[PDB]
Amino acid sequence: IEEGKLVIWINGDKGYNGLAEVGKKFEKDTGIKVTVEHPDKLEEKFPQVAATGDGPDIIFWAHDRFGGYAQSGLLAEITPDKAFQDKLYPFTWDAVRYNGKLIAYPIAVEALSLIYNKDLLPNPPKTWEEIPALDKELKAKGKSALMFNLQEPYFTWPLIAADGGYAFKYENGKYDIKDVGVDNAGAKAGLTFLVDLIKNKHMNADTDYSIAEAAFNKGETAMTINGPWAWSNIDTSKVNYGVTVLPTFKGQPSKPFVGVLSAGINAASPNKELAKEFLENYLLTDEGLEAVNKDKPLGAVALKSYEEELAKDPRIAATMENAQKGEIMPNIPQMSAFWYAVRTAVINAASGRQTVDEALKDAQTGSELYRQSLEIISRYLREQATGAADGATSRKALETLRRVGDGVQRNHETAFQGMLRKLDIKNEDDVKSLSRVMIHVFSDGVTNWGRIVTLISFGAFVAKHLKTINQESCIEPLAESITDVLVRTKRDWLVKQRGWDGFVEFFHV
Amino acid sequence: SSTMGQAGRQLAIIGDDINRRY
Ligand SMILES: OC[C@H]1O[C@H](O[C@H]2[C@H](O)[C@@H](O)[C@@H](O)O[C@@H]2CO)[C@H](O)[C@@H](O)[C@@H]1O
Repeated sequence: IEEGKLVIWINGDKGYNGLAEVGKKFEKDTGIKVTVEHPDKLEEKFPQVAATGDGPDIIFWAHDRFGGYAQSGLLAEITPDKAFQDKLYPFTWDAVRYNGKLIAYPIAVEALSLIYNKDLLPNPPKTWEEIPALDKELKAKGKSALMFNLQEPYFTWPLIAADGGYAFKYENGKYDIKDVGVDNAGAKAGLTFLVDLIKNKHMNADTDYSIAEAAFNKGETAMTINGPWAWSNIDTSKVNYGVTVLPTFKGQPSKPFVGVLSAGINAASPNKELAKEFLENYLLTDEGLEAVNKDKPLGAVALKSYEEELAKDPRIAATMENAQKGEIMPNIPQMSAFWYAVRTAVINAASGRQTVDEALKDAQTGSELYRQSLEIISRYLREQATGAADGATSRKALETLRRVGDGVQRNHETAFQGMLRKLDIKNEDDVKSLSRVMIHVFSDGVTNWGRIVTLISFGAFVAKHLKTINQESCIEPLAESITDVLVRTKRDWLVKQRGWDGFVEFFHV
Repeated sequence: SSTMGQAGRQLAIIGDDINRRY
């Protein structure tokens, strides 16, 4: 990380051009250049690169991912003084506290709303249950009722939570990580309603963020579900739109998760004082937030003075009405594996690969298996690649891999060499495409520990090669891709065989 | 593509060799 400049990461749906303008005023006053980037999957890239001491000086994401970053030592503790803290709403500071310390600056409070086309639908439905009949009527007109992103569980969560779904249960001042709430009748009733919309062709299982946005902004669908960042593109489209309360389900409000967009400082940054100056005295001002909000609306900002200025906006009032019906996301380190598992479940149910009951029933053990597997496989691949070593079951599993997995690479080196060579892994897309090789390992229908350890061993073999060709940052996404194949498609087998304890036992001697 | 399938099937064959060993 280069001293004397700031590199900032923020998601590509936010006002990153507005943020760069704030950076240009910082540069004017200080001479320090501010580079704003919006990499793909930044919420996964950050912990990967920051763990090796690289990455941006400042990272923007909703607060839910920041507890895991903090737990892994990737965030600097921030040091705003009491007078600065008093300028932002207390509940926003609460979202960025982890183990008693403030680990990010809160920026703005986000929640999804119902966005509707007033020309197609001046009187939008109050209930989810009305949407099938409405869609049938609109189809007879060449339109559709509703399109929204079905690929990210954030957007279906309001419906899943409406009748009883929850992430982790909060009691006695803390979340019980052993009590996930998607395997219950309310969560299942909500996901069933969604899958039934798909089955009855009122929605398409493939609809993603870009497709839904294009449909609404071209006037083809009467409704979408999105957050404040989307309003700018709808402004550009000239669609006559309103922002309102989400439909009810079984008479109960939809419960969107509330996210606090937050900015953390990389623990490895040599620029922490510059980062603090930028965030406290340039971004978190009326003029700073205005520049970002003018690019893509932020929602209800954390800064009291500017929140009061904007609060008259009916779209923001609707955002906060939806937010009051939902819950603040947890920020515990399990959230990343939780989202992994719920994303798989919704996509499997929506596509019919699983029933709704099976999909949600799998989620809790899927998240635990993913978190544990990801840690083991990523540690092994990275230590193999670097030559240096950097919880009992995971320790024994890594000791097993150092013997058995190194052993596979010894005994089968000639095949492994010509395997990775014919594949000709030159860039980041080539590495992503290795997930197809991984699926082929199991394509004949057979699963066993030899195949599983061999795939991991080949992953380590490839990871060593990646470092030699200056693609060392691709090791963690390789590890994640192996983990995904195993957990997404072999969960049942891993459970039957007692997971990583069974792995250690199988390869003992 | 054919190459990725051939590589995946070779890993499976090696994996069965390893499975038999242990
Ligand atoms: O879908 C799971 C996803 O949900 C949230 O991400 C939101 C984000 O908070 C919003 O600011 C906006 O960017 O859309 C995202 C959904 O695509 C969680 O914050 C994130 O951790 C989680 O993976």
